[PDB]
Amino acid sequence: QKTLEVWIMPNSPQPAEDFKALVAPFEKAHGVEVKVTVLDWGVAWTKITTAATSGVGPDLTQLGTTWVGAISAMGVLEPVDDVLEALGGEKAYLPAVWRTTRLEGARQATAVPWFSELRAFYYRTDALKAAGVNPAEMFASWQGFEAGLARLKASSFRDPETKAPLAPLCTPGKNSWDVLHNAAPWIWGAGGEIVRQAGGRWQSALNSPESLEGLYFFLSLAQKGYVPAESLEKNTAQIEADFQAGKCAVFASGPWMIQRAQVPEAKGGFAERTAAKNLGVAPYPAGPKGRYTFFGGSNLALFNFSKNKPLAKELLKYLGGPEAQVRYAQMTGMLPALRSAWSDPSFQQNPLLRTFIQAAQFGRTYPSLAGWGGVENLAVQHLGMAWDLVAQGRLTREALKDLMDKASAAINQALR
Amino acid sequence: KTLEVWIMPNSPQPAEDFKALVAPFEKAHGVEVKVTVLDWGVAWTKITTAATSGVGPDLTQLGTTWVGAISAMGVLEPVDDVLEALGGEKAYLPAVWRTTRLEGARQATAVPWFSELRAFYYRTDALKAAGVNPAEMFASWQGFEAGLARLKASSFRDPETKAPLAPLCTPGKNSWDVLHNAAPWIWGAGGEIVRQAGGRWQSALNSPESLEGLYFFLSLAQKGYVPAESLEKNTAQIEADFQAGKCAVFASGPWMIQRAQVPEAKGGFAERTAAKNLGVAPYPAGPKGRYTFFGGSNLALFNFSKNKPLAKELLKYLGGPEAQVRYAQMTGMLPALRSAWSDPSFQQNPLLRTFIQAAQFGRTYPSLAGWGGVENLAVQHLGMAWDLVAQGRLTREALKDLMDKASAAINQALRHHH
Ligand SMILES: OC[C@H]1O[C@@H](O[C@@H]2[C@@H](O)[C@H](O)[C@@H](CO)O[C@H]2O)[C@H](O)[C@@H](O)[C@@H]1O
Ligand SMILES: OC[C@H]1O[C@@H](O[C@@H]2[C@@H](O)[C@H](O)[C@@H](CO)O[C@H]2O)[C@H](O)[C@@H](O)[C@@H]1O
Ligand SMILES: [Cl-]
Ligand SMILES: [Cl-]
Ligand SMILES: [Cl-]
Ligand SMILES: [Cl-]
Repeated sequence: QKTLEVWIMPNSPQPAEDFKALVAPFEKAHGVEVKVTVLDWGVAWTKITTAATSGVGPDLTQLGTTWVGAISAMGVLEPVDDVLEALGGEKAYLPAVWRTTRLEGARQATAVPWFSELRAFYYRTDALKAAGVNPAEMFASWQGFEAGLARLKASSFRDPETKAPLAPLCTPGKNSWDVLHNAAPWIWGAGGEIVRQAGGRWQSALNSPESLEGLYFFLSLAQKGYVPAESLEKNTAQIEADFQAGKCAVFASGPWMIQRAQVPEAKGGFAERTAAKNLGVAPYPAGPKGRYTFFGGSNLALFNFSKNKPLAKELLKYLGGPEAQVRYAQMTGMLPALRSAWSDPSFQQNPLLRTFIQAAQFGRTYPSLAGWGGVENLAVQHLGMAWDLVAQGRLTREALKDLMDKASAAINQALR
Repeated sequence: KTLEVWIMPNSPQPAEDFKALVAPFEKAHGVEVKVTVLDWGVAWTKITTAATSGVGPDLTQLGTTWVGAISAMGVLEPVDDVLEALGGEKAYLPAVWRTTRLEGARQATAVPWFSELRAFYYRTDALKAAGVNPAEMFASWQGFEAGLARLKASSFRDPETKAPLAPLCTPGKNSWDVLHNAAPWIWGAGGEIVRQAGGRWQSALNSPESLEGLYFFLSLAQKGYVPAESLEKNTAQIEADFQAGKCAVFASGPWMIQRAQVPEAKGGFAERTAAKNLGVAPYPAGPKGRYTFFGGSNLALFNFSKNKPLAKELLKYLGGPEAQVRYAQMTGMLPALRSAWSDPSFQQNPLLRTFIQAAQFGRTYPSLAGWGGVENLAVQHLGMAWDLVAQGRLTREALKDLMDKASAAINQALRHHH
């Protein structure tokens, strides 16, 4: 009785049940049972690295694209060049999705692209209308973005449900990997980066002039009262919930919210809510050095201590392939990792998703480095402490620089 | 034909386990109970939005500390009939009974479902390698400090990680437990979260005794017993770090005993060294008393439900002996119904006996109208108090200043909504 075990993060409103629906046609063809376990994003790094060093865990795990090099360099993943060749090799993926299949500079791929995800701004159509904000100008530039938040702060608009005003902007300040992913575009927009390569060695560029200019611009949005104090102690899920509840006019997120907007509360969505009926999407605004957003998603890896590798490689080919690529993106509201799958009507004929599709031009990835998991832990801890400077009214350019100096020294040790 | 219930993640497979629990009720009455799972972090947001919007489930799980707050919004159906039918006041601990209502309210608006109290998990291997007598470490603040100090100085390394253990991990950010973990130290020094200054309830977090207890707790991080990284983490992540063998001691509820029995593939940690080297001990006595957090979750019926008689049948079922025993087995929680603690499955589990025989020290928050806003503000402000230690800025006067601001904020929340 052939059995496979898969670890996933919560990609859909009913994560286990949807994934069971996705693999149902593969279970039927092979007479295999695919058992699924769901790990919260917060604990996923801990549980996946523990499986890696202990030698016990699933056949397959979901991996964030930014983690693939890091888990690969622990030497615990199976080569999957065979699976990727069978899915159509380098040509079948965006160059950026292809780079997340391997540790940077490795002979062999160690992960199969599963779904893509990039970031854009959800806004309340009713709130921006009542505030006199033209979205096309609010989302064009840093100048316009600040100008829209300031109109939204001063607006008399109140939510038809809460009978309370809306925070112009909510973003997470603690615990989530997004504390890093929400800062990345502001950093890139000012011409900076998280890391840079000098003499073949990567190092922190979080304390570079350009990185500090973008981070400072982002944090100073909270300084001016556009992000409420309470938001800076919250994690991604809580900010999502506050947008859904109609407490926030604007927030950065992935294409999945479009799907949740169509599905009732009882099935893990917010179709009942005022926000679901007053939903707009806009790209990140251009910085001084132009337009960028975070491009990520999740791949699938096979642990090299798996006992079911030929069968697990069949599951990878199936999950990586057109039918399952379309189906899971429909269930999750993600984009397919397989580029050919973007032409399916559920993505092309989806108006809010169109913004996410167009935003792929300006999408940017972290290099796929060995220490990258420790970089995200240190960046999240130290960016958390940078939001604290605003909550304490201690935000200065020199206090940010000091903070990022400490982060950079730590990130330089982690990168080796 | 159908009922909708919102639950939090009470068991390793929340939806699937709850469906197995109600299967006998679905079959007896020819109805479908649809279940939705809300994370603890978002539960207050989603439940208050359903309340003020007037659309939502028939039944929702509520934390015991939320029942007054949701009740005061006027959206919950009276359930005196269901509680009478389950035995009346006599069938429940008087502390569980106080969580069925807003403080001083005519009617019950919630049905006790399951109880939860906090004790210390410890690594038996780690305290043995450190020369720590657990009965001494967990008896008093002095012994607690002296055990953490032997744990810091111990050369013991985890068989899996081959790295030391942090003597203590406690969550510093964005979970309700930032409050529930601080409360016993506050209580132990003779302080409290709130006090009534003649009718009007108010923050007592800035009282001399509350500041003494909180300072004792915070100063454990100051001395290096809590690693700085732990102070930016939430409950889920500290749980995960204990399971992964990174912490010698952590405060939590009885559910971890159950997770220690269940393999990784089903949402537990039975394969981990921590599961095989697991000890339990109550909170230590402070100068003024021995206390721990007593909470749990009740079930409420929204008054805008269209299926009230049927949903009252589900409450009688879930509140009654059969279901009370079964769901406590599935979750590793304790039954809310007093009579269910007797069941031999509960007096046969050594670690669970330590939680059970600790209940005498369980204490509850008063069941107040604005208690939801109090938890948000206490978590935010106590978060910022952990920050003072991580940034090396914790002094008597910096804590006082900080808790003065916490108290002002909490006083606004206790009189009106956020
Ligand atoms: O840094 C880890 C990975 O983060 C993923 O983004 C998820 C986001 O999709 C999700 O909504 C929140 C909820 O907490 O977790 C974030 O971490 C990215 O897709 C990956 O590229 C990245 O590797
Ligand atoms: O503060 C609101 C409610 O919190 C519940 O405790 C849960 C705990 O049981 C769970 O393991 C963690 C996961 O983060 O969240 C805590 O908040 C209490 O049991 C309730 O009494 C309380 O009302
Ligand atoms: Cl590129
Ligand atoms: Cl970068
Ligand atoms: Cl489940
Ligand atoms: Cl109290």
